[PDB]
Amino acid sequence: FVEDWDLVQTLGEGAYGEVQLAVNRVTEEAVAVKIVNIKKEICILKMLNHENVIKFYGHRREGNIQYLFMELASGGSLFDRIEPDIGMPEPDAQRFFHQLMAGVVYLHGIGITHRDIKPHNLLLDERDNLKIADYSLATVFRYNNRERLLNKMCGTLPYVAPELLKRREFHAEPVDVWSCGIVLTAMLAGELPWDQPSDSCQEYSDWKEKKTYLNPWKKIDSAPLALLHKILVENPSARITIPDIKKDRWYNKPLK
Ligand SMILES: Cn1c(NCc2ccccc2F)c(C#N)c2c(N)ncnc21
Repeated sequence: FVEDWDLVQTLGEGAYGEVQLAVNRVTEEAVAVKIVNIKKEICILKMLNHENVIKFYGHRREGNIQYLFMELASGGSLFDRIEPDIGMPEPDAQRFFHQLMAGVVYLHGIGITHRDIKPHNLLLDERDNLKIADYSLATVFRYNNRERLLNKMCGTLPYVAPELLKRREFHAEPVDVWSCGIVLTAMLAGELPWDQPSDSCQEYSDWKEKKTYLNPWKKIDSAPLALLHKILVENPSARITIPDIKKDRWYNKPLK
């Protein structure tokens, strides 16, 4: 197989391309290889250098098929650690949310929006450290210290922020904060609050009308629910920013 590496087993079968575990036969060094505006993805990946972000190793073409060498995460995905209808222990949820925020802070710091944060894209290494993966929807929202608004609609409807359904153009960062809130709900409740944040979705209307006696909100302790109250605000300008999330009571609660 490709140069020094053997493509042993498949780990992803998506609409982009597939992801294989590449064990080098020499050193035994094991990595992840993805097989295939992919020029766009590559140079975003070369930018990435943070412990809560999938490290890029390098690219290789073979006529028709491109090969992306990235840090392996042998722990699978966060999705796999969420029990349906239950979620996970609140302390594990807090640790993952800490690592997730660190990751999103980094990306935003280098002027990058991921645009498709959800548990399927949050992989774990062997010591259960979270890594933000899949920069195939990722784009630059800040360059030479000037922000550009987004207008491409993308991501996954249950994770997606309301402004993306309604506004012609919108700020990148509140969109990623929003989806982080949906991920936090899923970790604490083991279900997603709504199919879409649209005025035509009952469960979303129920949330705007603060009916937290309904699921999934009633499975969630008052401390994190208060943070979810600040994160899932429909007006992107009133929605909490990451610096202010970092000051939240539950974010700063000791748990084991
Ligand atoms: C299982 N697995 C991946 N799945 C691909 C994938 C799944 C979902 C969304 C996007 C996407 F690309 C990886 C990747 N990237 C991956 C990895 N880097 N290290 C270990 N295991 C991995």
